[PDB]
Amino acid sequence: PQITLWQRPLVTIKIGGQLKEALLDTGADDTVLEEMSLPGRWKPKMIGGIGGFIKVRQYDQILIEICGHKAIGTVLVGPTPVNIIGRNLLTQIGCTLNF
Amino acid sequence: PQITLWQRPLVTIKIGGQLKEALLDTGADDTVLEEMSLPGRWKPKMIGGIGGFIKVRQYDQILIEICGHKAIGTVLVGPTPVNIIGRNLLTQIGCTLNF
Ligand SMILES: *[C]C1(*)(*)([C](*)*)S[C]([C](C(=O)[N][C]C2=[C][C]=[C][C]=[C]2)N(*)[C@](*)(=O(*)*)[C@@](*)(*)C2(*)(*)(*)(*)=[C@](*)(*)C(*)=[C]C(*)=[C@@]2(*)*)[N@@](*)(*)[C@@]1(*)C(*)(*)(*)(*)(=O(*)*)N(*)(*)(*)C(*)(*)(*)(*)([C@@](*)(*)C1=C(*)[C@@](*)(*)=[C@@](*)(*)[C]=C1*)C(*)(*)(*)(*)([O])[C@@](*)(*)C(*)(*)(*)(*)(*)(=O*)[N@](*)(*)C(*)(*)(*)C1(*)(*)=[N@@](*)(*)C2(*)(*)(*)=C(*)(*)(*)([N@@]1(*)*)C(*)(*)(*)(*)=[C@](*)(*)C(*)=C2*
Repeated sequence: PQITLWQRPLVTIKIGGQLKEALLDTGADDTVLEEMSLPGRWKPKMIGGIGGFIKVRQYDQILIEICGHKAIGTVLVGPTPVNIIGRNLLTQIGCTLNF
Repeated sequence: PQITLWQRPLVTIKIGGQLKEALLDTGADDTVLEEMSLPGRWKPKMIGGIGGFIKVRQYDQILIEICGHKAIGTVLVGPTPVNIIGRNLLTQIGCTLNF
C-alpha cells in the first residue's frame, strides 16, 4: 500500500492470535508493544525517547503480522502509550519512505 | 527520493542558513528541534513521548528546507535527543510510506 501522513499511520497487526492497532513509526529503531504476555524467555532493556527512559522486556524472534505481511524479529514489551512498529520490522515488509 | 529503513532516516535540513541533521519520523505528529533560537514570539506546548511529557516552545510559520524541499510551518523547540521532522512538515514535502 501507499500511505499518506495526513493522519497517523496506524495499522492492524496480528500478534499471536490477537489483533491490535499499531503505529508505523520510522523514528523508532525498535518495535515496542503495550504490556502483554508473550511466550518465551526475555531480557530487560532500557529505551529512551522524548521524556526519558522506560524499562522494557526484550523478546526475540517473534512473528508479527503487519497488514497481511508476516515478519519476524525482536519485540519489546512495556509501558508504552501506544503500540509501535519500528524499523526492525518495517524493513522486513519492504517499507520505504517516499518523496 | 526513496528512503529505506535499514538505517535511520536522517536527512539534512536547513534552517536559518544553518545546516542540521534531522530524523524523518512518521510516528511524530509535530516537528521538534533541539534547543535553538528562532524568530518571533513563542507559545507553550506540552508533548508526550515514550518516556513522559515535556514542555516545549511553539514557533509558528518557520521555514525549513528539507532535502531541498522547502516547507513553512510550526516548529517546536525543546529537549529532544535528536531533531525530528514530524507529520506536519512531512505532508508538506509530499512524503508517503510505501510497502
Ligand atoms: C509514538 C509516540 C510515543 S505517541 C506520542 C504522540 C501521541 O499520539 N500521543 C501522546 C501525546 C498526548 C498528548 C500530547 C502529546 C503526546 N504524540 C506526538 O506525536 C507528539 C510528539 C511530537 C514530536 C515528538 C514527540 C511527540 N508521541 C510519540 C513519540 O514520542 N514519537 C517518537 C518521537 C521521537 C523520536 C526520536 C527521539 C525522541 C522522540 C518516535 O516516533 C518513537 C520514539 O519513541 N522514538 C525514539 C526511540 N524509541 C525507541 C528508540 N528510540 C530506541 C529503541 C526502542 C524504541
